[PDB]
Amino acid sequence: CNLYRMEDKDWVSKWAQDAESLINLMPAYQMNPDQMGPIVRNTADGKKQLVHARWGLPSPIFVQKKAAEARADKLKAKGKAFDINELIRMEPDRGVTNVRKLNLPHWTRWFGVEHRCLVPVTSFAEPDPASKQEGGNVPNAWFARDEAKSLMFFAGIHVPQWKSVRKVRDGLTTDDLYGFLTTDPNDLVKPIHEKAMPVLLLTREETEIWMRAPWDEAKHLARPLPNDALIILSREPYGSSIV
Repeated sequence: CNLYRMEDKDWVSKWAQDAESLINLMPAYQMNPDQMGPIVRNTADGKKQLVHARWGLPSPIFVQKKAAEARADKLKAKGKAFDINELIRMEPDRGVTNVRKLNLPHWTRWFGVEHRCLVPVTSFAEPDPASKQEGGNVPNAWFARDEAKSLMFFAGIHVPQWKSVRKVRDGLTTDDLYGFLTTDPNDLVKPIHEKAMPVLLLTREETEIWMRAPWDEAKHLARPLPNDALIILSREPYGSSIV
């Protein structure tokens, strides 16, 4: 998914009490690509930290170079000298919100325990084009554990202090990045969104496995939730926000 919400006001105490908190946790969150969202990440020090990170992992090195080359072509044809290396270096990187191919070379370097993180979520959205009207944008279907929107966790992967050009106007920056795994949609999600659904952790034992177990073990919790795990809490229009 590329849109979700986090509305649990009291969770830190029971889910991340042993985590080093150093941020001002907002009461509610409506996350969109490249925005700052709350996450509990592991540290190379073997510790945990509750911080804010930019939603969007680094793009594959070839996906980026392809953009730099395409730019170089409209520069050469335009009659302008350029540096292929400097182009790639400055090439904007929107970020990758979801990691679907676990065997993709690009992702293999960030599967160690030090790059694991828990992404708190109370409800997430999925495009619902089967409900869009003629003169209107694609609406969404919101999914949750229950009507009370019980807290859940996305299986996250973070990359601390990554230097790149997130937004052309801001230039080169060093940001903490994060993202989470996606998988095949189950019988509840597929009818609405056939592309995929997010990997969700419902219990503590599951969160511990993800935050402590070696990849060869943790990668296995990357599977769709049972068919009755979730609920369709609502169908809201494009743009609907809780904040």
